Amino acid sequence: PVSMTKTSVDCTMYICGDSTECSNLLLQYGSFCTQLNRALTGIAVEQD
Amino acid sequence: AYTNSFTRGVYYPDKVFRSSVLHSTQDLFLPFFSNVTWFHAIHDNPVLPFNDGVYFASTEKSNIIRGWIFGTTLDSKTQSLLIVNNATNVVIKVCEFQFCNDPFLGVNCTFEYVSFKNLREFVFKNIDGYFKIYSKHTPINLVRDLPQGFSALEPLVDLPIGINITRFQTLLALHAAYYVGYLQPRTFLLKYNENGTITDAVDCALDPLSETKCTLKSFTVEKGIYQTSNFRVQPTESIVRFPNITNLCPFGEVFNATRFASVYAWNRKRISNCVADYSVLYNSASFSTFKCYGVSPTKLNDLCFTNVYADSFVIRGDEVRQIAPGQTGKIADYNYKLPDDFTGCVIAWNSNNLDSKVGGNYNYLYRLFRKSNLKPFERDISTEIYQAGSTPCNGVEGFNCYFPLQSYGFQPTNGVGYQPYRVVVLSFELLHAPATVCGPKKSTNLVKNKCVNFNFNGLTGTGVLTESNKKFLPFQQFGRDIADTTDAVRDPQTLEILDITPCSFGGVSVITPGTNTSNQVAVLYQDVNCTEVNVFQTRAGCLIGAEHVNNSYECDIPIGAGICASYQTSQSIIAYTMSLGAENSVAYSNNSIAIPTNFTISVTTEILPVSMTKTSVDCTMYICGDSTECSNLLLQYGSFCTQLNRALTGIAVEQDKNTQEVFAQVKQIYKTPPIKDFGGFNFSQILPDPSKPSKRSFIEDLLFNKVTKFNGLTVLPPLLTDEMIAQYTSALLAGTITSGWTFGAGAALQIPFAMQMAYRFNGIGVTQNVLYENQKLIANQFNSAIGKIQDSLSSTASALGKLQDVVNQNAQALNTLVKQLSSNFGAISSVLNDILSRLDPPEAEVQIDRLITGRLQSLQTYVTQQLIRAAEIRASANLAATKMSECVLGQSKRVDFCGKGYHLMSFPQSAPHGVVFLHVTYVPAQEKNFTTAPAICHDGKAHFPREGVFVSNGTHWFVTQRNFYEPQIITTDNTFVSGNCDVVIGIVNNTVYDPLQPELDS
Ligand SMILES: *[C@@H]1O[C@H](CO)[C@@H](O)[C@H](O)[C@H]1NC(C)=O
Ligand SMILES: *[C@@H]1O[C@H](CO)[C@@H](O)[C@H](O)[C@H]1NC(C)=O
Ligand SMILES: *[C@@H]1O[C@H](CO)[C@@H](O)[C@H](O)[C@H]1NC(C)=O
Ligand SMILES: *[C@@H]1O[C@H](CO)[C@@H](O)[C@H](O)[C@H]1NC(C)=O
Ligand SMILES: *[C@@H]1O[C@H](CO)[C@@H](O)[C@H](O)[C@H]1NC(C)=O
Ligand SMILES: *[C@@H]1O[C@H](CO)[C@@H](O)[C@H](O)[C@H]1NC(C)=O
Ligand SMILES: *[C@@H]1O[C@H](CO)[C@@H](O)[C@H](O)[C@H]1NC(C)=O
Repeated sequence: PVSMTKTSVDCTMYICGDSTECSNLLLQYGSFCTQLNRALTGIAVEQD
Repeated sequence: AYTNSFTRGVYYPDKVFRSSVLHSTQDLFLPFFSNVTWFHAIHDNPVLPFNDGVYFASTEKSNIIRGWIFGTTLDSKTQSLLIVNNATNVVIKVCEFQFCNDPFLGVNCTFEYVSFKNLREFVFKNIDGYFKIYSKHTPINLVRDLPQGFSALEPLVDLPIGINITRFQTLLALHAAYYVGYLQPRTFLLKYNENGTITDAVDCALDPLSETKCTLKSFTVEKGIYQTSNFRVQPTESIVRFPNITNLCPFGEVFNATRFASVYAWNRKRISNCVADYSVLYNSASFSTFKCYGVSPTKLNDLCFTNVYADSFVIRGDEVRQIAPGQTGKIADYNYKLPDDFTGCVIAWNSNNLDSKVGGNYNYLYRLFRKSNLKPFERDISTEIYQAGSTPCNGVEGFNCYFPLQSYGFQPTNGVGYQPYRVVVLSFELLHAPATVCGPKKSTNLVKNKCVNFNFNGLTGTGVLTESNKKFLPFQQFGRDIADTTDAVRDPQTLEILDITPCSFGGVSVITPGTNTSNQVAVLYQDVNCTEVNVFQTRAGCLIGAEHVNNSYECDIPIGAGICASYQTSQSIIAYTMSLGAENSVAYSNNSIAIPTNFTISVTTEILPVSMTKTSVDCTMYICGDSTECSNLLLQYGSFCTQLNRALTGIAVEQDKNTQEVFAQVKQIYKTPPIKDFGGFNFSQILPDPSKPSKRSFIEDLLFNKVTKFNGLTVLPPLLTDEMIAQYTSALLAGTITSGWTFGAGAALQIPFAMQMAYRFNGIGVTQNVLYENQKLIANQFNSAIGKIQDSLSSTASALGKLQDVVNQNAQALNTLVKQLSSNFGAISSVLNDILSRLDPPEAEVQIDRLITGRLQSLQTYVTQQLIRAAEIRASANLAATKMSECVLGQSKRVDFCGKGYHLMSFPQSAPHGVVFLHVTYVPAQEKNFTTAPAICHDGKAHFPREGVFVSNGTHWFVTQRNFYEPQIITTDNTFVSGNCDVVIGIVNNTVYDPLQPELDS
C-alpha cells in the first residue's frame, strides 16, 4: 500500500454536523479543530 | 454617491498591548475596499441605520461638525446623548436637554454627570453598556475624498449610559460629510506593532485573499491551496410530514379522570393515533415542579415521541424528589423504581384541592415492607404478608404479620410537605415505536432534488427527498444504512418510499498565488455539481474564478481529479487538466539504442529534518506552573505525567542520538589543511571560512541568515551547540575531502579529492578516465553548480522547504500549546493563577480538574504528535544516518537514493535542526540515436560485452558504457566469447578486434 483513502474529515461538521450550538461549544475547546483539520490535511497531502 | 472604503475604520477591540503578534477576534468593523456612501455639506441629515455601527470621517477647516445624537428614537423619547464643545469644556450628556425643531448646535436625567489639513474620525458606540469615545485627528495633503492610509482608533473615556442604538442621525450646526458602513459580526485579523499602534487590519470574511489571510494567520500568504471553511447548501424552507391524524389525544383524560390509580396498581395507558401539542401543558401554570429528565422542559412542543406512559400515583411532597433516577427510600425501593437510564420527563402540579377528601382520602396505597428492592418499570401485584420476625403466620397476627400495603390519610390539615397532591408522573419514554404524538405544524408538499429542513414523524435532518423502489413491509416504517443513519422513510400521509440523502456539501478551498505576486482571487467548490451553488465543472467539483484551459501545464496549486491551477498569461488564474510531463513518446524499436554523448554534474539539495528543538515540559511548571494545589492534583493522576516527562526527555535523548548518529559517527578531530589545493575544486563556500568569527561555511552562513519561552515550558539547550555542530560538519566534510570513505570504516586514510571523484565515478559504472580527461571542465561545472546552489539558496525561500516547514511545525505545536493557555476547556478562565486566586479549594478541585484534563489531553495530543513526529524525524534521521554513511561516508550504488541521478557523493551542511546535503549526481545531457544488436558474431561465435553497450552509428560498430558515449572497437578485453550465432535473435555480422591480434601479428 502506498496511500490510504484520502479522507478529509472536517472537525466541526463531523462532530457537530449542521449545527451551530455544538460548533460554538466545540470552538471553546480552543484549537482542536484547527490542528485536527491540519492533521487530516497533512495526511491528505502526504498521500498526494 | 458611492466610495471605496480603502483602509479606514480599524480600532482597538481591546487596549492590551501586543507586539509583533496577529490577533484574530470577532468584532464590529466595516469591510475593507467596500461600498460606502459619499456625502456633501451643502444646503443632508437622513436617519441612517446604526444597526451595530458606522465609521465617521470629516474634512474640516472651520470646525462645523461638532456633535452627534445617537439612539433608537432620538427624539427625547429614549435616552439620547448630545455633544457640545464650547471651546473650553467637553459636554456629553444624555439628560433631558431642549433640542431644536431641526436639531443643531449654535455657531430621564439618569447619567448624573452635569457640567484639507484635518481628518477627524469619531465612533460613538455601546458594547455591553460601555460607551467608548473613539477619536483620531490626522493631518493630510488631500482634498478629493477620504485618504488612503491606516489609522488605529483608540478609546479615551468610558461613560455609564449603556444605550440602545439601532439607527442614527448626524448632528449639524445651523445659524456634515460622513460615511456609513454596516458593521457585521465578522472575524478580523489584526496586527499590532512593537510600539503598540495597530498598523493594519483584515476583514477576513470578504474575499479569498482575506480568507486565506485569517486561516493562515498571516498578512502574506504563500502560493498554494488552503481550505478555509465549509460550504453547505442552506435549506430554503421547512417541510413537515406527519401522519394524517384526526383525533385530539386524551391527554386531558389522564389529567382529569374521575379517579387515579395508586402506586400499588398504577396504570399503563398506552397512546397511539394522537396529536400532542404540549402548549396547553406549558400554558397551564399549575405545575408545582417540572423536573424533565430526558428531554428539555421548555423545548418539547415541536418534538414527537413514539409512545408515552401516564404513570399516575399519589405520593407526598417531600417524596417528589424521590421520583428520579438513582433515588432510594421506601417508595423508590418498594413501590416505583426509575432506571438510571430513564429517558423521559416527570410531571407534578400544585394540586392540594382535587384528590383530597374533606373527611380524608383513604383510597391511595403504597408498599412499606418487602424482602427485596424492586426493578425499573415492573408491576408487582403480590399481596404476600411481609416476614419481619422469626415465626410464620397461618393467616393470624403477631410476629411476621403486617400487611405490606398501607394507605395515606390525606387531609387538608396535614403539613405543607405532607399535603395531598394530584402528582401524576407522566413517565414519558423515547423508544422507537411508531411515532404518533406530534406537534400539529400543518404539512407541506414533498419537494424533490432540493435539500430542506425535513421532520418526518419526529425525525429531523437535512437532505433531498426522492422516490425509491425500496420495498417496505407494512409494519416497517424507517430505513437505515450500513452506518445505521436514516436511509429512507415512508411518507406517513401518502404511502410512498422516500429516499433521504443530504445534499452536496464540503469544505471550501482557495487557490491563491503570492500576495507579493497577485491579489486576484479564486474559490474552489469540491464535489459540488455546478447547479446548487467563468465557471468550470470538473470531476473534483465546481470551480469558480479560473477560466478552463484546454492546454495543459505543470501543476502549481493542486485542485483534485487531475485538475491544477496556476497564475499565467495579462496574468490570470487558469484551470486545466494538469500535465503528467511533456508528452514524449520514446523512439522504440527492436534495434534502437540511445546513449548520451554529453553529461552534466547536477547538484541537488536533499534537505532532511534530522533533529528538533529539545522541548521539555514540567509536570509542575507547564501543567500546573507554580501551584502546590495543581501539582498535588496532577500527582492525583499518579505516575501519569511522569511517563510523559519520561517520554519527552526520551525525545530529547533520542534527538541527541539522531544528531550523534548522523555527525558523531566520527571518532576523531579532522581539520582542513591551511592550503586548499583541491585540484580545482574551491570549497571555501562549503568549508568553514577562517575569516568568519564562527568557523562555519559561507553557504552555511546564508543557511543561518536567510533561513533562521519563560512561561512554564522550556527548551533544553542541545548537547551540541550550533558552533560545534558546525565543527562536526566540518569534521565530516574534512574526512570526505581528504579521507573519503575510509574514516567511516576504520583508520583515517588520506585520499585526494580527485581520487574520490574518480573512484566515486567507478561506483556508478562510468569509467574514471573521463574525469581526469575533463578535470578542468567539471571543476568549472561543479564550482558553478555550487554557485547556483548559493544563488538559489540565497534567492528562493522555497529551497529551504523541508526544514522551514518542520521548524514551523514544531513552532505551531508549541504555539498551540501556548494557545491552550488561552483555551478555557470548560473552566471559566485559562490562566492558572487567575483560576486558583478566585476559586475556593473544594470547587477548585472541580475547576482545576476540568482545566487539567483539558490541558493534559491537549498536552497528550501534543506529546503523541511529537512522538509520531519524532518517529518521522527519526525515520528520516536513520535515513539521514544511512544517507551520510552511504552517501557521505561512502558511495551508494542505490539509484535515486541520493537525489535524482547517478549519485557521486554528498556534502553535509549544518542547518537549524536539520542537515542540508549537497548531493553531486551524474546526469546525462545530450544523446544520439544508434542502431544496436544484442550480440556481435565474429568467427561463428557470439560476443557479449563484459562492460558497456554495443552500438553502431550506421557505419561502424562500437561498444560504449551505458551512461556516456565512449565508442571503442569491440575488443576481447571488453567482450567475451560465448555460445553460437545460430540461436540468439538480432545478432549481426561484424568482426571483433582482439587486442592480442596486433601483438601476435607484429
Ligand atoms: C515607536 O516608538 C519608538 C520608541 O521611541 C520610536 O523610536 C519609533 O519611531 C516608533 N514608531 C515605529 C517603530 O513605527
Ligand atoms: C388524510 O390524508 C390522506 C393522504 O393520503 C388523504 O388522502 C385524505 O383525504 C386525508 N383526509 C383528510 C380528512 O384530510
Ligand atoms: C452536473 O449538473 C449538470 C446539469 O444538468 C448535469 O448535466 C451533470 O450530469 C452534473 N454532473 C454530474 C457529475 O452529475
Ligand atoms: C558535452 O556537453 C557538455 C555540456 O556542457 C560540454 O561541456 C562538453 O564539452 C560536451 N562534450 C563534447 C565532447 O562535446
Ligand atoms: C575560490 O572560489 C572562487 C569562486 O567565487 C574562485 O573565483 C576562486 O578562484 C577560488 N580560489 C581558488 C584558490 O580556487
Ligand atoms: C524485431 O527484431 C527483428 C530482428 O532484429 C527484426 O527483423 C524486426 O524487423 C524487428 N521488428 C520491427 C517492428 O522492426
Ligand atoms: C552473417 O549473418 C548471417 C545471419 O544474418 C549468417 O547466416 C551468416 O553465417 C553470417 N556470416 C557470414 C555471412 O560470413
